[PDB]
Amino acid sequence: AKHPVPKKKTSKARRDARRSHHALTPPTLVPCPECKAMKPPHTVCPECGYYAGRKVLEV
Amino acid sequence: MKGILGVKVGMTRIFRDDRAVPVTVILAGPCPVVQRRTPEKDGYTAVQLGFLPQNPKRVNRPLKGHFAKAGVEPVRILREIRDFNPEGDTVTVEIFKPGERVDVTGTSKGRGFAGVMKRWNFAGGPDSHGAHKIHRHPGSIGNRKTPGRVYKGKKMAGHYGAERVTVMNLEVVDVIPEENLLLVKGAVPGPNGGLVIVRETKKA
Amino acid sequence: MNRGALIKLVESRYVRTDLPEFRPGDTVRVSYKVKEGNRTRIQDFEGIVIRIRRNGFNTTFTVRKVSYGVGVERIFPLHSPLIQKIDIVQRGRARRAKLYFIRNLSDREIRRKLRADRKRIDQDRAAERAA
Amino acid sequence: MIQPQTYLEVADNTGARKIMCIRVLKGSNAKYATVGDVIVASVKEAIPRGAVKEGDVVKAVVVRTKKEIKRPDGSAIRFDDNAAVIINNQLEPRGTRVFGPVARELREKGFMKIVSLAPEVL
Amino acid sequence: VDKGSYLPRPTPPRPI
Amino acid sequence: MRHLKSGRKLNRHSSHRLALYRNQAKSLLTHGRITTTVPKAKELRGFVDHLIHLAKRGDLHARRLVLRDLQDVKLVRKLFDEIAPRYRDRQGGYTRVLKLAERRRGDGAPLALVELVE
RNA sequence: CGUGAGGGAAAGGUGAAAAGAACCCCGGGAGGGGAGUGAAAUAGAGCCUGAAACCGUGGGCUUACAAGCAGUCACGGCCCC
RNA sequence: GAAUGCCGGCAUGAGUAACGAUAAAGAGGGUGAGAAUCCCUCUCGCCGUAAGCCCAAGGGUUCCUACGCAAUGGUCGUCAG
RNA sequence: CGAUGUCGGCUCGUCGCAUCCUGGGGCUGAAGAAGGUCCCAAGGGUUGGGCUGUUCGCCCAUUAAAGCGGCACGCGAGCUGGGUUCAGAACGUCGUGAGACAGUUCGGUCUCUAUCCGCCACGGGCGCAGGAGGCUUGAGGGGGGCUCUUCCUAGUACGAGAGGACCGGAAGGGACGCACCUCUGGUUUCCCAGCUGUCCCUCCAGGGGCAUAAGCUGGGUAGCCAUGUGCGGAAGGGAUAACCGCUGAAAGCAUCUAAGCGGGAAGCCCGCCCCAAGAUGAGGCCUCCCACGGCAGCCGGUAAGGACCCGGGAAGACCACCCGGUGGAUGGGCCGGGGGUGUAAGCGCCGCGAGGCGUUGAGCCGACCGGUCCCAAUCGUCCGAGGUCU
Ligand SMILES: [Mg+2]
Ligand SMILES: [Mg+2]
Ligand SMILES: [Mg+2]
Ligand SMILES: [Mg+2]
Ligand SMILES: [Mg+2]
Ligand SMILES: [Mg+2]
Ligand SMILES: [Mg+2]
Ligand SMILES: [Mg+2]
Ligand SMILES: [Mg+2]
Ligand SMILES: [Mg+2]
Ligand SMILES: [Mg+2]
Ligand SMILES: [Mg+2]
Ligand SMILES: [Mg+2]
Ligand SMILES: [Mg+2]
Ligand SMILES: [Mg+2]
Ligand SMILES: [Mg+2]
Ligand SMILES: [Mg+2]
Ligand SMILES: [Mg+2]
Ligand SMILES: [Mg+2]
Ligand SMILES: [Mg+2]
Ligand SMILES: [Mg+2]
Ligand SMILES: [Mg+2]
Ligand SMILES: [Mg+2]
Ligand SMILES: [Mg+2]
Ligand SMILES: [Mg+2]
Ligand SMILES: [Mg+2]
Ligand SMILES: [Mg+2]
Ligand SMILES: [Mg+2]
Ligand SMILES: [Mg+2]
Ligand SMILES: [Mg+2]
Ligand SMILES: [Mg+2]
Ligand SMILES: [Mg+2]
Ligand SMILES: [Mg+2]
Ligand SMILES: [Mg+2]
Ligand SMILES: [Mg+2]
Ligand SMILES: [Mg+2]
Ligand SMILES: [Mg+2]
Ligand SMILES: [Mg+2]
Ligand SMILES: [Mg+2]
Ligand SMILES: [Mg+2]
Ligand SMILES: [Mg+2]
Ligand SMILES: [Mg+2]
Ligand SMILES: [Mg+2]
Ligand SMILES: [Mg+2]
Ligand SMILES: [Mg+2]
Ligand SMILES: [Mg+2]
Ligand SMILES: [Mg+2]
Ligand SMILES: [Mg+2]
Ligand SMILES: [Mg+2]
Ligand SMILES: [Mg+2]
Ligand SMILES: [Mg+2]
Ligand SMILES: [Mg+2]
Ligand SMILES: [Mg+2]
Ligand SMILES: [Mg+2]
Ligand SMILES: [Mg+2]
Ligand SMILES: [Mg+2]
Ligand SMILES: [Mg+2]
Ligand SMILES: [Mg+2]
Ligand SMILES: [Mg+2]
Ligand SMILES: [Mg+2]
Ligand SMILES: [Mg+2]
Ligand SMILES: [Mg+2]
Ligand SMILES: [Mg+2]
Ligand SMILES: [Mg+2]
Ligand SMILES: [Mg+2]
Ligand SMILES: [Mg+2]
Ligand SMILES: [Mg+2]
Ligand SMILES: [Mg+2]
Ligand SMILES: [Mg+2]
Ligand SMILES: [Mg+2]
Ligand SMILES: [Mg+2]
Ligand SMILES: [Mg+2]
Ligand SMILES: [Mg+2]
Ligand SMILES: [Mg+2]
Ligand SMILES: [Mg+2]
Ligand SMILES: [Mg+2]
Ligand SMILES: [Mg+2]
Ligand SMILES: [Mg+2]
Ligand SMILES: [Mg+2]
Ligand SMILES: [Mg+2]
Ligand SMILES: [Mg+2]
Ligand SMILES: [Mg+2]
Ligand SMILES: [Mg+2]
Ligand SMILES: [Mg+2]
Ligand SMILES: [Mg+2]
Ligand SMILES: [Mg+2]
Ligand SMILES: [Mg+2]
Ligand SMILES: [Mg+2]
Ligand SMILES: [Mg+2]
Ligand SMILES: [Mg+2]
Ligand SMILES: [Mg+2]
Ligand SMILES: [Mg+2]
Ligand SMILES: [Mg+2]
Ligand SMILES: [Mg+2]
Ligand SMILES: [Mg+2]
Ligand SMILES: [Mg+2]
Ligand SMILES: [Mg+2]
Ligand SMILES: [Mg+2]
Ligand SMILES: [Mg+2]
Ligand SMILES: [Mg+2]
Ligand SMILES: [Mg+2]
Ligand SMILES: [Mg+2]
Ligand SMILES: [Mg+2]
Ligand SMILES: [Mg+2]
Ligand SMILES: [Mg+2]
Ligand SMILES: [Mg+2]
Ligand SMILES: [Mg+2]
Ligand SMILES: [Mg+2]
Ligand SMILES: [Mg+2]
Ligand SMILES: [Mg+2]
Ligand SMILES: [Mg+2]
Ligand SMILES: [Mg+2]
Ligand SMILES: [Mg+2]
Ligand SMILES: [Mg+2]
Ligand SMILES: [Mg+2]
Ligand SMILES: [Mg+2]
Ligand SMILES: [Mg+2]
Ligand SMILES: [Mg+2]
Ligand SMILES: [Mg+2]
Ligand SMILES: [Mg+2]
Ligand SMILES: [Mg+2]
Ligand SMILES: [Mg+2]
Ligand SMILES: [Mg+2]
Ligand SMILES: [Mg+2]
Ligand SMILES: [Mg+2]
Ligand SMILES: [Mg+2]
Ligand SMILES: [Mg+2]
Ligand SMILES: [Mg+2]
Ligand SMILES: [Mg+2]
Ligand SMILES: [Mg+2]
Ligand SMILES: [Mg+2]
Ligand SMILES: [Mg+2]
Ligand SMILES: [Mg+2]
Ligand SMILES: [Mg+2]
Ligand SMILES: [Mg+2]
Ligand SMILES: [Mg+2]
Ligand SMILES: [Mg+2]
Ligand SMILES: [Mg+2]
Ligand SMILES: [Mg+2]
Ligand SMILES: [Mg+2]
Ligand SMILES: [Mg+2]
Ligand SMILES: [Mg+2]
Ligand SMILES: [Mg+2]
Ligand SMILES: [Mg+2]
Ligand SMILES: [Mg+2]
Ligand SMILES: [Mg+2]
Ligand SMILES: [Mg+2]
Ligand SMILES: [Mg+2]
Ligand SMILES: [Mg+2]
Ligand SMILES: [Mg+2]
Ligand SMILES: [Mg+2]
Ligand SMILES: [Mg+2]
Ligand SMILES: [Mg+2]
Ligand SMILES: [Mg+2]
Ligand SMILES: [Mg+2]
Ligand SMILES: [Mg+2]
Ligand SMILES: [Mg+2]
Ligand SMILES: [Mg+2]
Ligand SMILES: [Mg+2]
Ligand SMILES: [Mg+2]
Ligand SMILES: [Mg+2]
Ligand SMILES: [Mg+2]
Ligand SMILES: [Mg+2]
Ligand SMILES: [Mg+2]
Ligand SMILES: [Mg+2]
Ligand SMILES: [Mg+2]
Ligand SMILES: [Mg+2]
Ligand SMILES: [Mg+2]
Ligand SMILES: [Mg+2]
Ligand SMILES: [Mg+2]
Ligand SMILES: [Mg+2]
Ligand SMILES: [Mg+2]
Ligand SMILES: [Mg+2]
Ligand SMILES: [Mg+2]
Ligand SMILES: [Mg+2]
Ligand SMILES: [Mg+2]
Ligand SMILES: [Mg+2]
Ligand SMILES: [Mg+2]
Ligand SMILES: [Mg+2]
Ligand SMILES: [Mg+2]
Ligand SMILES: [Mg+2]
Ligand SMILES: [Mg+2]
Ligand SMILES: [Mg+2]
Ligand SMILES: [Mg+2]
Ligand SMILES: [Mg+2]
Ligand SMILES: [Mg+2]
Ligand SMILES: [Mg+2]
Ligand SMILES: [Mg+2]
Ligand SMILES: [Mg+2]
Ligand SMILES: [Mg+2]
Ligand SMILES: [Mg+2]
Ligand SMILES: [Mg+2]
Ligand SMILES: [Mg+2]
Ligand SMILES: [Mg+2]
Ligand SMILES: [Mg+2]
Ligand SMILES: [Mg+2]
Ligand SMILES: [Mg+2]
Ligand SMILES: [Mg+2]
Ligand SMILES: [Mg+2]
Ligand SMILES: [Mg+2]
Ligand SMILES: [Mg+2]
Ligand SMILES: [Mg+2]
Ligand SMILES: [Mg+2]
Ligand SMILES: [Mg+2]
Ligand SMILES: [Mg+2]
Ligand SMILES: [Mg+2]
Ligand SMILES: [Mg+2]
Ligand SMILES: [Zn+2]
Repeated sequence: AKHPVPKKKTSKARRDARRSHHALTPPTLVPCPECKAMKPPHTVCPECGYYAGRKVLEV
Repeated sequence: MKGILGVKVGMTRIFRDDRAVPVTVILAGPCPVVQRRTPEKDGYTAVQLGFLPQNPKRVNRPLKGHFAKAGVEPVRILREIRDFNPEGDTVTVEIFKPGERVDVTGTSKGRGFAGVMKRWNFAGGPDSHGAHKIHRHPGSIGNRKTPGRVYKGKKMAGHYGAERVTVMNLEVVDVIPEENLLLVKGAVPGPNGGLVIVRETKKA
Repeated sequence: MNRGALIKLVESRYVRTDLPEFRPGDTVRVSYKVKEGNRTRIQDFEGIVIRIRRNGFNTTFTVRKVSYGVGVERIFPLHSPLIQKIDIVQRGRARRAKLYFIRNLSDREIRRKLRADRKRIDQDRAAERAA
Repeated sequence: MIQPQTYLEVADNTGARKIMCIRVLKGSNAKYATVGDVIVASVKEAIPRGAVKEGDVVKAVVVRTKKEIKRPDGSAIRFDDNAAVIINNQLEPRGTRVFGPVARELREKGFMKIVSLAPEVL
Repeated sequence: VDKGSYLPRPTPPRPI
Repeated sequence: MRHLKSGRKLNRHSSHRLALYRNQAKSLLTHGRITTTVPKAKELRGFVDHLIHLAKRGDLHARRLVLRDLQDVKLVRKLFDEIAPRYRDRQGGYTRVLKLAERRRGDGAPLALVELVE
């Protein structure tokens, strides 16, 4: 190879347009049906240890 | 210009006149016509065919209405055949007789991001004699200052497969109506289980 | 649907059950319908089966013999309509499914490696006691 | 699958023992010869005072090959060597005996004379 | 067609 | 392509992947419940189900097979006398994987518990 | 930094006075918010002034059929005085 | 306003290459505000004419213990030269 | 000259046409077959080897043919580095010498990271005046486009003879393309077996690690594959090139032309296959929702629907796409079949023993074809019309 290198400095406009895809999407959360605390769906509730209507885990 | 929808089930061979005949077996029937396209209404001629029955629990409301207007139980796939207007409300393998020649469309097996050697049968580089990290590489992609760019269409690495492919003029080896089976000689695009379309051939 | 069952279904018309069971290592004679001028005739091919690839209707087997100083191998479909009959001429005992190693063995060496499968021979005479 | 450089046994009594394929005579650019195909060859090894001698450029029809050949009836046949019979421009053997079996394919391709002279046809 | 070479064979860049 | 291939690779070569499952098996049969990464948990299910099922067969052959993976003569005994018997009438599914809510700090790895069933 | 001879930097400023922020609050801490000191605390010790490049939050106008040394002249739209 | 000027600051490339031998990990228990990374246990792997042990150079407190985690440690850190 | 890397090769093309072949044609000192010569034609094709660093060239064996040129003598941020421009060394030669050469000879550092344009692939956004789920038209693009042999016609026409057709019809190939995995043939990193050395469990028996990132060996399913299989080039219609005419003046004759009409190429347009409505000129058809509140505009709750999340997938780098989510066969397990391996351990018997024999096609057993709610896809959340004016 022969060491490619940027030809011009990237403008603030360009740099920031590259970042037009960089925003985080917030965590998807559903209420725990036992203790109403918000949590990820499909996880055992880390507030109360409940999942599928039963106690799975000491919390 | 008859046609039908089916699933590819797999290959074997049969023996016919002391000959091994490589075949692909397709489950084709039965295909309820669910809309006819006409010149007056639609501007051209064809038949929307349905195929494989669906769980009504999975059919949303705009879809149900479409089926209803045809008095047709819900179906998993809808596909048109062009310039085909069958007499019945239903198309089955019977529209084909052994000896006829057909074209089959399938979605080909998907190779993902493919190299130039797999995609375009490029030669690649040497494996010794000094080849430096270029064993499967494309070589040159152009000239110099003139024209100073790469042709549209230039064969390069990229996705390959999972595309519509039509193989043409296949012999119909058998049809087995009691099981909705079409036995076609040769190879048909796609995996076993994949959807295919079987049309009467445009070769002469 | 059941794709496998459907295939077996297509195949069921071509399946055969009149041929004898044999194993790699057995010596076997395949009477094979064969086309020439202007007739078809039966040619026998007799040798050790060195391989049996299974795939239901599609299983095939390979038979090896020395003919006029040269090694020959023939591959047959087990359900081929061109096989008139197969006669077991001898049972050999192999320890391996595939016997490609016999391609490099002398005639002496082979005979030592594939001794008579005394069990399956006796078993063969036990039947062949008819009513 | 015979190609230029492949050595073949010669299965006749022309005196040639071994030939090296230098061309497959099957159109402008065939890559491989099989049973019934004609090659042009160099004689690489021969016994003293035969019809043919080392250095001669001869023609030959391939009569058995180590790559199996497949048949329309679903079977295949495979020999232990690649062997050829030396011919003249009218596809007739230049020798008078042929040793070993040959492939039945030879017949359908009009090497009738070789097919008969052969002790076996498989 | 052989003609005069106009550059010496290049070496990789010395470190800057 | 990976078409219809079965089995995770878990970024280990052959002998490590194998040791990984065996060690996780020992851990699970020992404690009844462990925590790991989701993909590891998902592979464990089958590796262990087979040992539990072989233990249900009870015979000596079965013991000697299980012992290739588990090695611990006492452990296998527990597997044979305590664990297998609770599953006499259960047909497969002797393990369950439930996903944990919180990721691991140092690498954000998603976690899950795997446990022998009731 | 250099084996050595030898080379050889950067780095100043709270306030008149430490009155250098008791005590409470969040925090593991750092940091902050109150309270307090002071004429002044965006003089709070990373301290006078505190430019510019550079990074951000908020607002006005504008932009997804368009061809550009980025301005300039014209007109029209919107927003402000 | 330019001297591939000088000193300093801050950008761009970019959330990119990389995180330094492909000997390799897993789990339970403890501790702590915080743990893949610290302690303990069991399992697994690697070196073993060494990747173990003893001397001499050179190095100069790096040794042991307690209390710590801003920075140093290519991550983390409750650990540590 | 504050650098435009320089021969040849490889790779990858693309263009010109003064055409090498294939197609069409006129003249021929064209009987036929085969040539020659010119004209039209660039669609496709245009082989493998010995020598040499070679380009070129010669040569061998074939071929329808083995075209010539352009693209920075196309292509070194694509590779090579044999040639050539450094330093070593030697020969010839020149020079007293140091050294030298549009001579020879052997050797001799070729730089991981692509910003922008361009190119190949994939998304995200918005738009397409209501919002939605489907199915489509094809403007416009791209892909493909080669060719030989034999046989019949007929040993006919032609020819003293050798030789040997037009037109029309069959069959079989070469190379190339797309797809495929039934067969053939590969692989198959742990699916089975055998084997050695060593350490270990547990002494025997049986096993486990390590010997590679499989210790080695023999095999090997799905998958991915070519050496394997199917299929393609057309047909056909239309308009033309050269060229051949019909009718026909000017010019009482003649003339393919000045009016008019015909025939006529592998080429051109359509036809085939693929993409394609960002085709902002944003197409069409079927079906679904609805005229909700507070104030072509805003705020809020919904509708049809959608997304999120999850189980997955011959889909896949992420993304996307496709399927499924208990109204469930989506993956995992378990079961049955397939398939591989090739007769487990244990016990009994024979043998002093290594072993052998029986139980036994046993046991083990990835992915393939299926069954089965045993395990897990719990439970939910959030978006989303109210339709501008003539
Ligand atoms: Mg380079
Ligand atoms: Mg580069
Ligand atoms: Mg390099
Ligand atoms: Mg670089
Ligand atoms: Mg640059
Ligand atoms: Mg900037
Ligand atoms: Mg900005
Ligand atoms: Mg940018
Ligand atoms: Mg229309
Ligand atoms: Mg389809
Ligand atoms: Mg794929
Ligand atoms: Mg490649
Ligand atoms: Mg390809
Ligand atoms: Mg290829
Ligand atoms: Mg190559
Ligand atoms: Mg290669
Ligand atoms: Mg090479
Ligand atoms: Mg190199
Ligand atoms: Mg390499
Ligand atoms: Mg260049
Ligand atoms: Mg240009
Ligand atoms: Mg795709
Ligand atoms: Mg039939
Ligand atoms: Mg398939
Ligand atoms: Mg099947
Ligand atoms: Mg015979
Ligand atoms: Mg000689
Ligand atoms: Mg440099
Ligand atoms: Mg791979
Ligand atoms: Mg799967
Ligand atoms: Mg996988
Ligand atoms: Mg595995
Ligand atoms: Mg990794
Ligand atoms: Mg690892
Ligand atoms: Mg591996
Ligand atoms: Mg290991
Ligand atoms: Mg190993
Ligand atoms: Mg399983
Ligand atoms: Mg879960
Ligand atoms: Mg999560
Ligand atoms: Mg951490
Ligand atoms: Mg110095
Ligand atoms: Mg010093
Ligand atoms: Mg100095
Ligand atoms: Mg200074
Ligand atoms: Mg002061
Ligand atoms: Mg002071
Ligand atoms: Mg003052
Ligand atoms: Mg505190
Ligand atoms: Mg404080
Ligand atoms: Mg605060
Ligand atoms: Mg404070
Ligand atoms: Mg005050
Ligand atoms: Mg004042
Ligand atoms: Mg101020
Ligand atoms: Mg101040
Ligand atoms: Mg400051
Ligand atoms: Mg002051
Ligand atoms: Mg200040
Ligand atoms: Mg400041
Ligand atoms: Mg400022
Ligand atoms: Mg702003
Ligand atoms: Mg436009
Ligand atoms: Mg606009
Ligand atoms: Mg302007
Ligand atoms: Mg004006
Ligand atoms: Mg100036
Ligand atoms: Mg500069
Ligand atoms: Mg500079
Ligand atoms: Mg400067
Ligand atoms: Mg300056
Ligand atoms: Mg400077
Ligand atoms: Mg500077
Ligand atoms: Mg920066
Ligand atoms: Mg990134
Ligand atoms: Mg980059
Ligand atoms: Mg990258
Ligand atoms: Mg990079
Ligand atoms: Mg580094
Ligand atoms: Mg990286
Ligand atoms: Mg490291
Ligand atoms: Mg590392
Ligand atoms: Mg290595
Ligand atoms: Mg731990
Ligand atoms: Mg713990
Ligand atoms: Mg830690
Ligand atoms: Mg921590
Ligand atoms: Mg570590
Ligand atoms: Mg520790
Ligand atoms: Mg070692
Ligand atoms: Mg030792
Ligand atoms: Mg020191
Ligand atoms: Mg110190
Ligand atoms: Mg000490
Ligand atoms: Mg100390
Ligand atoms: Mg210490
Ligand atoms: Mg301490
Ligand atoms: Mg620290
Ligand atoms: Mg820290
Ligand atoms: Mg810290
Ligand atoms: Mg401190
Ligand atoms: Mg540090
Ligand atoms: Mg750190
Ligand atoms: Mg470091
Ligand atoms: Mg602490
Ligand atoms: Mg330390
Ligand atoms: Mg220059
Ligand atoms: Mg410059
Ligand atoms: Mg430069
Ligand atoms: Mg340049
Ligand atoms: Mg060219
Ligand atoms: Mg011309
Ligand atoms: Mg011609
Ligand atoms: Mg003529
Ligand atoms: Mg003549
Ligand atoms: Mg002519
Ligand atoms: Mg052309
Ligand atoms: Mg062209
Ligand atoms: Mg050309
Ligand atoms: Mg040679
Ligand atoms: Mg050469
Ligand atoms: Mg040459
Ligand atoms: Mg020359
Ligand atoms: Mg010719
Ligand atoms: Mg040549
Ligand atoms: Mg050049
Ligand atoms: Mg020139
Ligand atoms: Mg050129
Ligand atoms: Mg070049
Ligand atoms: Mg280079
Ligand atoms: Mg070059
Ligand atoms: Mg270049
Ligand atoms: Mg370059
Ligand atoms: Mg380049
Ligand atoms: Mg360049
Ligand atoms: Mg390259
Ligand atoms: Mg050189
Ligand atoms: Mg040389
Ligand atoms: Mg030379
Ligand atoms: Mg120099
Ligand atoms: Mg030199
Ligand atoms: Mg030199
Ligand atoms: Mg010399
Ligand atoms: Mg001299
Ligand atoms: Mg001289
Ligand atoms: Mg002199
Ligand atoms: Mg002299
Ligand atoms: Mg000079
Ligand atoms: Mg010399
Ligand atoms: Mg050397
Ligand atoms: Mg040299
Ligand atoms: Mg290199
Ligand atoms: Mg870029
Ligand atoms: Mg640019
Ligand atoms: Mg889009
Ligand atoms: Mg989108
Ligand atoms: Mg079009
Ligand atoms: Mg366009
Ligand atoms: Mg005739
Ligand atoms: Mg053909
Ligand atoms: Mg198969
Ligand atoms: Mg296969
Ligand atoms: Mg097969
Ligand atoms: Mg095979
Ligand atoms: Mg294993
Ligand atoms: Mg061992
Ligand atoms: Mg033992
Ligand atoms: Mg060990
Ligand atoms: Mg070791
Ligand atoms: Mg080795
Ligand atoms: Mg190792
Ligand atoms: Mg092993
Ligand atoms: Mg071995
Ligand atoms: Mg094999
Ligand atoms: Mg193997
Ligand atoms: Mg396989
Ligand atoms: Mg092939
Ligand atoms: Mg063909
Ligand atoms: Mg045409
Ligand atoms: Mg015409
Ligand atoms: Mg005339
Ligand atoms: Mg006339
Ligand atoms: Mg006149
Ligand atoms: Mg006219
Ligand atoms: Mg005309
Ligand atoms: Mg005419
Ligand atoms: Mg054609
Ligand atoms: Mg379409
Ligand atoms: Mg549209
Ligand atoms: Mg469309
Ligand atoms: Mg336009
Ligand atoms: Mg539309
Ligand atoms: Mg998903
Ligand atoms: Mg996925
Ligand atoms: Mg869904
Ligand atoms: Mg749900
Ligand atoms: Mg399932
Ligand atoms: Mg299942
Ligand atoms: Mg099974
Ligand atoms: Mg079975
Ligand atoms: Mg079996
Ligand atoms: Mg036995
Ligand atoms: Mg046994
Ligand atoms: Mg005894
Ligand atoms: Mg089974
Ligand atoms: Mg059920
Ligand atoms: Mg909920
Ligand atoms: Zn809860």
